[PDB]
Amino acid sequence: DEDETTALVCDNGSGLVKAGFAGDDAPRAVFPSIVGRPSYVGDEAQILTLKYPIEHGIITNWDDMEKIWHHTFYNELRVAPEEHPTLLTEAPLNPKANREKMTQIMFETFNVPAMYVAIQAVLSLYASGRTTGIVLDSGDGVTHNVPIYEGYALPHAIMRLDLAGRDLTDYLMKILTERGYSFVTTAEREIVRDIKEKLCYVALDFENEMATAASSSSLEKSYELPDGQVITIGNERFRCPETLFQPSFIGMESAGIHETTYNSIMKCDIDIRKDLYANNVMSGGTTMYPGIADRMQKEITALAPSTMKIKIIAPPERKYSVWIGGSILASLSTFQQMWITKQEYDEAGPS
Amino acid sequence: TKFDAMTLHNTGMVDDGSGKKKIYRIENMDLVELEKRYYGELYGGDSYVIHYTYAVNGKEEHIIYYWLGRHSTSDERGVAAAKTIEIDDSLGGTAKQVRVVQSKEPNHFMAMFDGKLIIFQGGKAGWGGHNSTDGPGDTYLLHVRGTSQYNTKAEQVPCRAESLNSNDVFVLFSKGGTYVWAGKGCTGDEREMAKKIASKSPKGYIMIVEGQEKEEFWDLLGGKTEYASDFSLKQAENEHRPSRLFQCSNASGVFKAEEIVDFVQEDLVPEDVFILDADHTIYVWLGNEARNDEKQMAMDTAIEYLESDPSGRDPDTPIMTVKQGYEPPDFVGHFGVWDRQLWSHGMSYAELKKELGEKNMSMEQVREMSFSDVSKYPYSVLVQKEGLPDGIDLQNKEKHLTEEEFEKIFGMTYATFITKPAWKQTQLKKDKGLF
Ligand SMILES: Nc1ncnc2c1ncn2[C@@H]1O[C@H](COP(=O)(O)OP(=O)(O)O)[C@@H](O)[C@H]1O
Ligand SMILES: [Ca+2]
Ligand SMILES: [Ca+2]
Ligand SMILES: [Ca+2]
Ligand SMILES: [Ca+2]
Ligand SMILES: [Ca+2]
Repeated sequence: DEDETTALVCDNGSGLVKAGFAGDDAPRAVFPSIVGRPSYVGDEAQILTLKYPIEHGIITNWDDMEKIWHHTFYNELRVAPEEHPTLLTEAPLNPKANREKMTQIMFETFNVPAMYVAIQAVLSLYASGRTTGIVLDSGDGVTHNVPIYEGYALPHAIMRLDLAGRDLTDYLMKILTERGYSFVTTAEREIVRDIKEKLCYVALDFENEMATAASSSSLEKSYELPDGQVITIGNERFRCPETLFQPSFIGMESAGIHETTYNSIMKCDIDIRKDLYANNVMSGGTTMYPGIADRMQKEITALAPSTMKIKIIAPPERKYSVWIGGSILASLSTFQQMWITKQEYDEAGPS
Repeated sequence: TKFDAMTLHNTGMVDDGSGKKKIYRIENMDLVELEKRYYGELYGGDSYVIHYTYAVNGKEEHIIYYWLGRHSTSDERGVAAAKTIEIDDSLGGTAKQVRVVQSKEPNHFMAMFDGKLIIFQGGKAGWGGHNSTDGPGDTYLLHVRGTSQYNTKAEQVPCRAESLNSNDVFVLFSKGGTYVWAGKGCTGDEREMAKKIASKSPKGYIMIVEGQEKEEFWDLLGGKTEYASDFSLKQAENEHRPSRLFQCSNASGVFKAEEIVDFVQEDLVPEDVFILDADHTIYVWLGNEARNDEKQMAMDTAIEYLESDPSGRDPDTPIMTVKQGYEPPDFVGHFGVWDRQLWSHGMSYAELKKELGEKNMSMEQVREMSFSDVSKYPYSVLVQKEGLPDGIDLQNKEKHLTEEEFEKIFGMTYATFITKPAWKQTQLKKDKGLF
């Protein structure tokens, strides 16, 4: 059976749950992190009253999250949580008690043999094959810049921005309604994400790329809705991703993902910065826009010295770099030393 | 009449590399200590962790190298990185962690192996299953090359004749016997390690010189075919102009060319454009994922290189363009070992010519306006948006029309079309499907 004990890994994602068995190329089950009421969970949801447990990358509906974990364990993965150890991901700056209630929830309503909690961004550097670097994990609802040196995070520079995937999709709905369309049937929100994920891209020079949009139709592409209608998206293709660099588009006053990375790197030691500049690893589904690596090299090269080599790292499979990291970490046959046994729970509490 | 002071304004092996080394290799999601017997042998499909402990001036400090093979899967790279932390944490944090990737090893790393490193092509299974080509074989070919001293590497190449290069030596292990091919520019240090490697054969070696290649040789390499036989590579760098490579990119916001020294295949980024100077030829390597802004500026800036050449221009010097995956054996020779499994699907240049049609693989060579100066394409050509003939100003596609056919579509001459208002020009163009 599983005397080797088949392990499990779950990425607690703000908008998408990525989970699977350890030792696999990629997660087997990816389902949205939503709980719905008139129970209703997953893409099966979309009159409803939706809620997001991890809306900002930290769990707030603590016991409500149990239902999501249940949906993962029993229906998506088709597994018995009592027989398999588990690897759970945590945000870069999770509450010290956030982990503890996770520890308890696993050991109680599911009777897991063991468990471990790992930082989402430290897992991402492992898939990249590096120990030193600054990661940008641009997810559905939250983004974090986490400098990591020799395997462990530097919390004096961990930074956070709440501009992410879901905000971009909504801004696309707006500018597309400005283009003269009208899709707000709640189910049609996914059609817009399909438009975003396939036809959008990041521009090296927003102004120049916006000018060519009115003097030509080169950047113009076409999308077939399920009603058979062919709509045309033009300057919106680069406007939606440009919000990440100019948060004023949706109304925020924060800095863009280019400035936050500079601020985070500078809050560190001068000597570790070069490696942090030459190992700017990218993670998250919102770092999968065409050209985001080029602009991030451009913007950072400006705010930085003239003699600093900037290298933006973009692993091809970064939409699941966190999961791929845990599958690597859990499958380590030396991870039993860091597993937390059920006996250790009973003796020491969640601690 | 003045010296711009900005002219002036424009790393070491901490020890001899003679300290102790503990090479661990990533096998089955765990570290397996390599036998001392297999030291100096790394498999390009597996990752390795090396523990170098040294005391300089009575001061014991630690360095942990994690060598990541070019074909090592994501699972092995993470295990290599994850355990370098653990061996660092075991030393309490006293270790400096260094990442090494194949073909770009630092000076201290190669010094740990006395500059003699053998990188087989193969490796253990990735993600926990299947093929384990842990045997070089009874028949393989090795490539000995040295950019500078302290880096004399032997890498397994496909046992084919195309893989042969003139600036380097080769060692063929066959069932019949071991032979050592020698090139016109084979440095002594390269030739030596070949003999040292070939001496391991209980049967011995039979040195062969370029030109004096007997027929029993090619029957083991499958047969003869054009290899890296360029004038620059045959000679020694004492006399031929040093092969140089430049990286052209707009990623910094400004189009720039930056030199890459000790250049190898890994230094090529598929997202930017590169130019290689070989005196006899200047190549333009076009990244498949490269920008059209980058491509054109590189094609032009290459011409500004021939002109400002501080020597004999030889103005008919072929400035040829090459595409990722269609590299000729003479472009690869200025680089070290060329891997076809990366962008050419493991097919030699000849095998590529057969399938891709030879003509399609042919290297093209580099060679605001009035209406006449604009190339006139038919209306049906400009009205489409789908892979139209390149070299078209998609902003002003109206100019690529003829003066005659212009008056049938728009009802006016281009002389009057431009004197019309701008909102009318953009409106009339969109009406005629030429925006
Ligand atoms: N190809 C793509 N292009 C642009 N955005 C994408 C692409 N694929 C996914 N996304 C966006 O990435 C988000 C999911 O990222 P993810 O890493 O799952 O977030 P989290 O880990 O915080 O749950 C989604 O909101 C989606 O809109
Ligand atoms: Ca995430
Ligand atoms: Ca391998
Ligand atoms: Ca250390
Ligand atoms: Ca040589
Ligand atoms: Ca580029």
